[PDB]
Amino acid sequence: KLQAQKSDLESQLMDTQERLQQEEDNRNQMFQQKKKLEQEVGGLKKDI
Amino acid sequence: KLQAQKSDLESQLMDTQERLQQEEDNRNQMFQQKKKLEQEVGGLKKDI
Repeated sequence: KLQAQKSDLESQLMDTQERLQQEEDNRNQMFQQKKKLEQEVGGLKKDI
Repeated sequence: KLQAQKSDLESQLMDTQERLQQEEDNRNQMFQQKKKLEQEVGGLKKDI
């Protein structure tokens, strides 16, 4: 049973590390969408 | 050798858990960074 409490781990660890590989897009989808922003509003404040 | 190897897996039960909460809460200020600036995107482009 001590290995039974071991074996049910790495099941959800594959879920959470994929979930950890899930959030890196929302990490990265912001970073492009801010580099599309502060580069254009810095261009836009230059236009004003 | 079980419990020394086991405790490293429960560290990843905590590390992959909290680093998931590291991102989406960092996403919250990231999503706050967008819509409160995108309102200022329209108003300055309204001025042009």
